[PDB]
Amino acid sequence: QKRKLQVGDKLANRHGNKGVVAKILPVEDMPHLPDGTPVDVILNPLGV
Amino acid sequence: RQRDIKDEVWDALEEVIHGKVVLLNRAPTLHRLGIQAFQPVLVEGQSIQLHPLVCE
Amino acid sequence: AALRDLDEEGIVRIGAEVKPGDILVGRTSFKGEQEPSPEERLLRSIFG
Amino acid sequence: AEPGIDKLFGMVDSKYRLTVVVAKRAQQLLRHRFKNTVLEPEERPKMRTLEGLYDDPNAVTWAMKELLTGRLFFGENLVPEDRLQKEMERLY
Amino acid sequence: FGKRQGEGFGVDKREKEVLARAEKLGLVSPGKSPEEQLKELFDLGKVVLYDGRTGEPFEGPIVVGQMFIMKLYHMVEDKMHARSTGPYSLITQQPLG
Amino acid sequence: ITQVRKEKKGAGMAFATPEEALAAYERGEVALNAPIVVAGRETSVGRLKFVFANPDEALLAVAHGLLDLQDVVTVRYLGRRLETSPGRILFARIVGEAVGDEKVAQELIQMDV
Amino acid sequence: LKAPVFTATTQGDHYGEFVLEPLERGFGVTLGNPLRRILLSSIPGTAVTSVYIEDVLHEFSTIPGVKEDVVEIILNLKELVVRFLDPKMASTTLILRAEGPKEVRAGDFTPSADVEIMNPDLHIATLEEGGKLYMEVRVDRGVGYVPAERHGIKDRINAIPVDAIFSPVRRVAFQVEDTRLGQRTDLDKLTLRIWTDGSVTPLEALNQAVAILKEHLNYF
Amino acid sequence: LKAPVFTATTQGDHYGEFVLEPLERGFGVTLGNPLRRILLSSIPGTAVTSVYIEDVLHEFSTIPGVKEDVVEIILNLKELVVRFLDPKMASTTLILRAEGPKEVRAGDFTPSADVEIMNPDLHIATLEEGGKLYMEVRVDRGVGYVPAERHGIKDRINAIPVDAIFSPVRRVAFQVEDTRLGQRTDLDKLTLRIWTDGSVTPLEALNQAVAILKEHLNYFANPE
Repeated sequence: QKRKLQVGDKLANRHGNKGVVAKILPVEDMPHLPDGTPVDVILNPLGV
Repeated sequence: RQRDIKDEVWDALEEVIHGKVVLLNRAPTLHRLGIQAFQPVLVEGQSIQLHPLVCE
Repeated sequence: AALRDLDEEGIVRIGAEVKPGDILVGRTSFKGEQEPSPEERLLRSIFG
Repeated sequence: AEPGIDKLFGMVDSKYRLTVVVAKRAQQLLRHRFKNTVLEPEERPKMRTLEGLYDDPNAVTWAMKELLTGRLFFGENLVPEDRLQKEMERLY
Repeated sequence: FGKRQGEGFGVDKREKEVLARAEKLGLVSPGKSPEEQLKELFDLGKVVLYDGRTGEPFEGPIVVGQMFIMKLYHMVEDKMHARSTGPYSLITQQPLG
Repeated sequence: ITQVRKEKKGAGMAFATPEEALAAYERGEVALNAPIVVAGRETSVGRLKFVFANPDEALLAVAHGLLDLQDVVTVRYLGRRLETSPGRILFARIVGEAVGDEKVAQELIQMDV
Repeated sequence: LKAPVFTATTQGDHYGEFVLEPLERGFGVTLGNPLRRILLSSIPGTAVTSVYIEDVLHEFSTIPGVKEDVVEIILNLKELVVRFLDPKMASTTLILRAEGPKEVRAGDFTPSADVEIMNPDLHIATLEEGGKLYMEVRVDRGVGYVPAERHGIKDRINAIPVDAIFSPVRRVAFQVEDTRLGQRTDLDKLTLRIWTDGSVTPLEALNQAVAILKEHLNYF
Repeated sequence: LKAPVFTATTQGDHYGEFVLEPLERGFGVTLGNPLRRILLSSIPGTAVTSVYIEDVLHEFSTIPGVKEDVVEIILNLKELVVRFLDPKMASTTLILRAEGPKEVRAGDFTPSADVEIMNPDLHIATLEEGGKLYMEVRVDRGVGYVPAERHGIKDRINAIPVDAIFSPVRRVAFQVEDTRLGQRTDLDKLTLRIWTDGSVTPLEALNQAVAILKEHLNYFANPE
């Protein structure tokens, strides 16, 4: 099954930060760097 | 066989839903808080959402 | 058609899209556990 | 929470005793013929969903809100649990 | 900063303004035009940034930087089992069938 | 949306706005201690109203590139001459809009800390 | 379907709460958020800008027989707002020779007419005995906010300059809730509450805000 | 002042910074920031949708004398865009006599016109002696994102669907100066820079965008 990434799967990095998809955004939103490039990924502090 | 129902049906399930409510537990459980139970509504995709606080 | 088209001769050709409940390897089995029903007969023919 | 819920819990002898009453004047209510509740005009809750509207088939909420019309009592009254069906003819 | 400074701009109301708090905040040093200051912010902290929502800026030397995202095994379509009566087991006479 | 902020800039002096207050707005000093007779530097912006439906200014004041929503410190007006900033008055309003008539909020809540 | 549904609750002259139901996961704020920035910002509004009472010398000074002290006065005067009837009247002046020992207010002013004062009551000033309070008060029309930078010179000396709030608006926000009605639950529910007024009913604010939001894009 | 000046430095068919010089201390982003939404969000863009091969059964399956691998292939085909002259055209097909050893890329398909392929090089395949590849790709025009749901049926068989991308534009932002003359040095100098374009010239994008940010920006007039 060509998997994907809907809304729930675990992400986590290499230093300890288990993800848990929240609500993937449709471009328009996001953090638009002064030069268009939006932030593909977030990860608010607090927690760990 | 997941005959992508959708059509008006959905526009109905919320007559089974509407007003009524459901539960919600946790593994493990060391508090009656452990259930509560919320009324319902529905966004998209799998995985179930819940309101913060309850988190604690 | 839900069958004969995709499966056919038991096995289903490679390159077939499948969804829930979709037969994977249809089969038979003689078996007679719960024999003839009452009113049901009023149907086995009613439609024929 | 519950619409007016605060006017409930206290206006009784204690939590449960309330909830209790409620789920009775529900089946008994709507489930014993939709047209039964005390409410008269539009004070009867609705469900203006999609394009169309209608009384929430979730009966359960009528009672909650039905306990806001002076009507209806609760307690060791009329021992003929059966005769609760004595009306089961006057309302068909 | 190079590109933009030789491409089109260099310091904007928004991109600049923030820098304001940047100071009052207890970060940027009150120095040369918005260049120098806007820099530092870089180094450690991250350049400005705005918000595809309202469109305002994000008052604060936010942080940013490609890193690493794994997406482990515990998916969902694999870790879920919803149903009704479905089961109904025997001997146990309790769901599981 | 709280934590005073006292960034400390100085403790010059004043004679009720003519000088310092007016002048100082060129450099040196700001939301510090100062003095004109018995006040500090919660002035410049008066932002008033009445127990109506909007101290108006405040929120609307920062609405523009003006005040800093974060506890910057302007002079409020709700029940009576308030020191507080929108960095706190807002607080009420919301928690107020919840129950009704900030009146209550007032008591309950703690704003002096 | 294709065309949304534009509701309206209008409780009168102030506050309205509008609604765009059918939307799309996108035009949530994309339509509305920017509106607010055109409401508050611009709009043909009005408010005071320069008052003066003889016997006075400054804004932070005191007034005999009048509990309310200058500061206090204006702080109440600010919130006052009135309408001018004919777009050829830049701004006008007001006046109010007034009571020895009564409860002054707004209306008490100069019974002129072109301009009406929506706000009766509106405290204004108490003044047992110490009767004396004839005062010049210049009312303006503008756009956003302008405080101690405009002046409203007029009488010049002692004529105290006040903050200009000429925005017929005040404190406005909104909402956005993911529904489904159509089908994709993820759809957005608008909801903008124009919590305010200063002469212009909530309504007009909208179509007076949108006529502009439209106006600029034109220029393209 | 009164009316601002609309500028326009269109390089040509991609990118085209736009300027709205005389603005006020408030329509800074009020204006364009929302646009961007409109742009990215929704516009009549174009992209693939349904492919096919021949000796290939399905996506997750290999191809002889082809290092790529189907997956790989489409995963290269995906980012290929095109343009369609005329509005009638709902969506067309494309072919490719990919044969024997060579490099194989986009413009080596059907030499048809009516639909130009603004992508040259675009390393598509790499076969070395396993010559064979003739395929049936179906390009579409839509608005948004629509993967494995809209199967561009067609051949109906091994005809592998694709992940529609549509959206004409990519990467867009704008800066905002501080003084375009007038008086109050606090004025704002708008400057959007529609970086790229599938088929639609930076320009169109704007108008297009506008038209919408306006149309929908109309209903506001009829209460209830």
